[PDB]
Amino acid sequence: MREIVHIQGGQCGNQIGAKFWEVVSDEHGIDPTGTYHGDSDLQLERINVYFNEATGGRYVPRAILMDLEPGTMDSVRSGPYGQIFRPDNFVFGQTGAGNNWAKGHYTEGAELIDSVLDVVRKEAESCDCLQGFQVCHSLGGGTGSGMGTLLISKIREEYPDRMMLTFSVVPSPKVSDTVVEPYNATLSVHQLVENADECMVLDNEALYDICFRTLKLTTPTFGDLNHLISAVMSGITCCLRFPGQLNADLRKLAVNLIPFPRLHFFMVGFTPLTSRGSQQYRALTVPELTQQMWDAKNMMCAADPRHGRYLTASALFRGRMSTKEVDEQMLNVQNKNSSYFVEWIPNNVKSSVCDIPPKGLKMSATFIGNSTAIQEMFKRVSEQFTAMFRRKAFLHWYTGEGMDEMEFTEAESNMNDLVSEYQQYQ
Amino acid sequence: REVISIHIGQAGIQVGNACWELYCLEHGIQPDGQMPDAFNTFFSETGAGKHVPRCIFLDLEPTVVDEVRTGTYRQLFHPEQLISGKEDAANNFARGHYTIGKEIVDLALDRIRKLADNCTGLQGFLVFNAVGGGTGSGLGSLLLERLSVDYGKKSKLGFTVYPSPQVSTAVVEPYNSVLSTHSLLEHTDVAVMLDNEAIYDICRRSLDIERPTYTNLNRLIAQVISSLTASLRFDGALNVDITEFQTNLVPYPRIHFMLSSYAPIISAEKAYHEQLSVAEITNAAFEPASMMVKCDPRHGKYMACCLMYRGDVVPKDVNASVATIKTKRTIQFVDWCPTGFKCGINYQPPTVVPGGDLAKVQRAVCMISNSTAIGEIFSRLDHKFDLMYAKRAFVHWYVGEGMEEGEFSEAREDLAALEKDFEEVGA
Amino acid sequence: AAARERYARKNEQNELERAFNTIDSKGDKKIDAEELTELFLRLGHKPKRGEVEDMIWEVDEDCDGCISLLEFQTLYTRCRDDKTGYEPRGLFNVVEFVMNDKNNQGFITLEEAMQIMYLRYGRAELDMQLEQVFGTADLNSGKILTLTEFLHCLHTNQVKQLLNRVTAKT
Amino acid sequence: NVLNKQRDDTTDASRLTPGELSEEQAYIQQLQDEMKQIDEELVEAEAKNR
Ligand SMILES: Nc1nc2c(ncn2[C@@H]2O[C@H](COP(=O)(O)OP(=O)(O)OP(=O)(O)O)[C@@H](O)[C@H]2O)c(=O)[nH]1
Ligand SMILES: Nc1nc2c(ncn2[C@@H]2O[C@H](COP(=O)(O)OP(=O)(O)O)[C@@H](O)[C@H]2O)c(=O)[nH]1
Repeated sequence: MREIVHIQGGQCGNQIGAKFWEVVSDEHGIDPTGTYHGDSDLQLERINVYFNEATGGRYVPRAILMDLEPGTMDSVRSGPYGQIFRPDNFVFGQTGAGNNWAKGHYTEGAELIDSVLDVVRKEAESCDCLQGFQVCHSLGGGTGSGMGTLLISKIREEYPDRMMLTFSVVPSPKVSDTVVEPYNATLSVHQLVENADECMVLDNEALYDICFRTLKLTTPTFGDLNHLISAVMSGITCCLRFPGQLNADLRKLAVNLIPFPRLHFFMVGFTPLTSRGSQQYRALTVPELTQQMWDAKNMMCAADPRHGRYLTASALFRGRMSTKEVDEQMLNVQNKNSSYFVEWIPNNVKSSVCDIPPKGLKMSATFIGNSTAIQEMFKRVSEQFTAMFRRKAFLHWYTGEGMDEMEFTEAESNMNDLVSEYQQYQ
Repeated sequence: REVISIHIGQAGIQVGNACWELYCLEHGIQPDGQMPDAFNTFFSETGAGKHVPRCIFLDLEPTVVDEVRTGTYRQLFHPEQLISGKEDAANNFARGHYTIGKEIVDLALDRIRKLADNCTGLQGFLVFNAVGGGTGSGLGSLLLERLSVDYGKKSKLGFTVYPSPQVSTAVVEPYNSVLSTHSLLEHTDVAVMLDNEAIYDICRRSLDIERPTYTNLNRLIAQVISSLTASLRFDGALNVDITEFQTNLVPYPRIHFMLSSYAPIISAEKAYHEQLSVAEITNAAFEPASMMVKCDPRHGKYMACCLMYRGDVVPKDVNASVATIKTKRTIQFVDWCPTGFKCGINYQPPTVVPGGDLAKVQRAVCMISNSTAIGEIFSRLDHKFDLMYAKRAFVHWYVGEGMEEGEFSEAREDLAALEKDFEEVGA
Repeated sequence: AAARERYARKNEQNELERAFNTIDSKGDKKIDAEELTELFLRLGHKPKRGEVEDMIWEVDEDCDGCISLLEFQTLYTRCRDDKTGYEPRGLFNVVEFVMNDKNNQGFITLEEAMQIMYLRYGRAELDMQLEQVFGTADLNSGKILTLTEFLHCLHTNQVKQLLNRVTAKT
Repeated sequence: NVLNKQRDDTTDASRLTPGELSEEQAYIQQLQDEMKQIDEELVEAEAKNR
């Protein structure tokens, strides 16, 4: 029916998506060789959203891997569920950006994104009625930020009346891998404010604290973080793949959650998330799900909403549940903590239910809250960017490649008006 | 992706003898050149099962080259690669740059061209030289001049040996270092300093070797290079390339001088009684008791740092460890840079070579940082170079070769100008 | 604003009848696509490959093929009161030009009379349809009126409200 | 002998110097003109559809 193509950029995007296709294929019962082995008819009836039957029970994922280094692509086909992707979908450069956003947006982008667009165009016309596009990338890298950024801009010029998601991890001062993170973040977000339909703000700090306290893991490699992110992404699209009492497509959530067109950066959470010592001691009820859902520490972004107010919030529930519990729980969590919600919008929480849980659990949830606390992140990177730019450090790879001085001044100005308009609407 | 490594001078090709030794012992190749795909960055395959390194040894004196022609690796190196002159520059920068250099560097160039042509995705070059001599200084700078005009956009990793402050073997080396830096400044993209007294102190204290020769020095240098190319050779949880250091570590096109260090340099006995984890090696990479250049970053301020991690290392603790470093106050970063780190983790541990004095360690860290303590060393060189230049000692040899008094004064004021440049960025 | 329009119609009706006969070249009541090219040649403008077919297509809506004087008044009135109709105006312009012509090369200051009748508008709005200035006159022809009117209608048509909307500030 | 060797190298160096490709730059220029023509052609057609 409605179809979503998948686009993974850079190293972070590629590895996030690899675990994503593994988890999804397990939900629909496709083995790593790409054949159907499920039992229920509910699994076979909605695999056209993410796959195409090739020949004789061969279901291939509708995904496009794109980056600038061969190591990532080889690491995809090596691991399991690596043999399911069509090899033509490996659009692929060779030289590399080197964490230089200009090289990802002006130097190397000019020779790859045309090739990327051919594969993307083929995957859009391969399906009938597009629901939207799904892009997983970072904001601190070069080949994920710049390459994915220019791709997003060109795509919105081609298919403008279609939805678009960008799952993006953002950098933070405590988890600081690259040195030019602020230059990449502020310019990348400057493009996201005018191109993306809605963006989902992620960051690595929150992922580390989820695996520290909630999951109580000892050695949380990147496989577990990608495992966490994949559960959230599968949750946002369960409504398209399984029937339920209250369905909510991507368009339904965006039109309902975004009160003003430029304010489309979200904070995400997921429930339930429990450690192996406490997976036995818990119950599975809607209120138990709700408090662990709205918890401050359980946000999958390191921006505490309790420093500000909620504008809108959304809940996507999965499993056999009673809709009265759904509605009364949203009403109670809004009445006790009444100051944390915006005032000139009553009933700031939209909720929906789907009748198919993730495999291995009786009942789960997914939270999408559009709060006003996100301006902290924009200031936290803006001051670092201004601190660097007022002495032109690290600028010659930017100005020597094609940027001028006015682009950084444009970035600050757009940065400053967005944090100012967040401040007004709060 | 490929990178070729060129070696100039007595110290240069001796360093190569340890590097290619380490390489074949890591990729399981016998010294004759046959296995009993990741080797593609350094070795090209004949197609008959023989692997040949991407390297050219060249110098002006045939002594150090011809023991290599008859060691164990007689059959590993292609004969044309091992270039050799007929007579030495003899610790005379001008003699290596104008008299004898002008005949030998053109042969090296039309050789290095077909090494690059055999390559496909050339990442860059990386050069090895000691500035105290005449070959590594003179034709080294001449070779870098002609390399910049040929390629330009390709990285040129200069792993240079600067003369030690107090421990020195030659007497005209202050002249050679100043004139060489004058061109190493505007040609090398990323130039790493490797002193000799610092490596001497590491082998004395850490390796507890009280009688070290040049063999152990070259051994640990190869270890740092191996730790730096593992990200290019092998896959890790978080990798970087050689084009990453060009952007992430040098804020201005003339400030490219990095302090290197490595950890843990530990003997065979401490490892048995001691514990290895990520936090303590993240600490040990920063203390000045493990640096490779006699300077103190405690006197300077950091611009940006880089961290190679090898072995069984997860990414959660490298972040936690670098966080603990920033919250400490013994070392401080420049005001303009809020974030000053570039981290990287790779899966393969460092292999060991039999006969070396490096233990088999479970994990290791290779740190490459940039600071302003490097400004103190350059100033320290200027005092004793200017000390003798005014009275015109030893000038008659260089000017007799065909130079004049002009290039001393103009090279002197250029590096003097660099002193002022370092002081103004630190403020 | 009605008085300007009613008075204008009272006088232009007689001009219109002769304008019609003059456009016809066969001495009949029907205006063929053939005649339109002849008229443009008189104006001194050239049609494109398919312009005439569109011109004949859009105007006629009670029968198919050639046009008739009855269709012509229907067109005239609908287009004249069309203002917020977003309706076609391909063949209205050529006839209004011919009627507003009495010099047999075009008209100069009479654009303002055309403009005021449509709306009082503004001197700046006049600087939109063409570049005429109050003191200076110009030479004009068929070429420079039809093209500018056609382009203006395309320019207004494009603008619509998607994310171009602007709400009062908080 | 050495003068002749040097002279040949200069002649080789002069041959190698990149030279402007007239037969190809004009192609690029003509391609951009047709591209821009189609953009304006496209906007009129979109107007017609509305
Ligand atoms: N670190 C290190 N330095 C060395 C080694 N061998 C020589 N050197 C240094 O090289 C410097 C002199 O240059 P050499 O490489 O020996 O000689 P050269 O550079 O070829 O110059 P010429 O003697 O004129 O040929 C000395 O100051 C030493 O410090 C070595 O094995 N390890
Ligand atoms: N969740 C997750 N994040 C990653 C992974 N690898 C890298 N990152 C993040 O990516 C950022 C660096 O971006 P990078 O991987 O260089 O992006 P790219 O070069 O554009 O592909 C860091 O802040 C990391 O937190 C991974 O396997 N999982």
